[PDB]
Amino acid sequence: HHHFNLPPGNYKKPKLLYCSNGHFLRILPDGTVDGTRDRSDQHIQLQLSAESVGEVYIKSTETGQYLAMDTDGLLYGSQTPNEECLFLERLEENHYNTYISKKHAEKNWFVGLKKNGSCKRGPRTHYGQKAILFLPLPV
Repeated sequence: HHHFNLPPGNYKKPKLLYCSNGHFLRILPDGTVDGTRDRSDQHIQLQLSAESVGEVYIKSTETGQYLAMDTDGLLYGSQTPNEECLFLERLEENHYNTYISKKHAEKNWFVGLKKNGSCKRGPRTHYGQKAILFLPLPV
């Protein structure tokens, strides 16, 4: 139920995902997900991998945990790449990357960070917010 405009999606090298709200997506050891402004944080280095075209897994290079979103729309870190770890990576405003929960794609639940660094819950996100806009940057 979504467009198919895709960004370059270069997954060879690890990278950072910088949210337009000012934070780099971070996956913590305890399985917690949030955002930080510190570009030196060792938990913001991510390794993207593709499943079918346009689908990706987002994994912590440091902890090996996979980004995921539960039945309640909350982001967490998973040790295994289950159905909740698959995201549809799409271009937005012709320049940014957005990630929609494949599992909950019909509900438009995106990966999103608030200006205060906390994660947004799936239902609280939607097209048009800066919280869902990410820029893939070099580590």
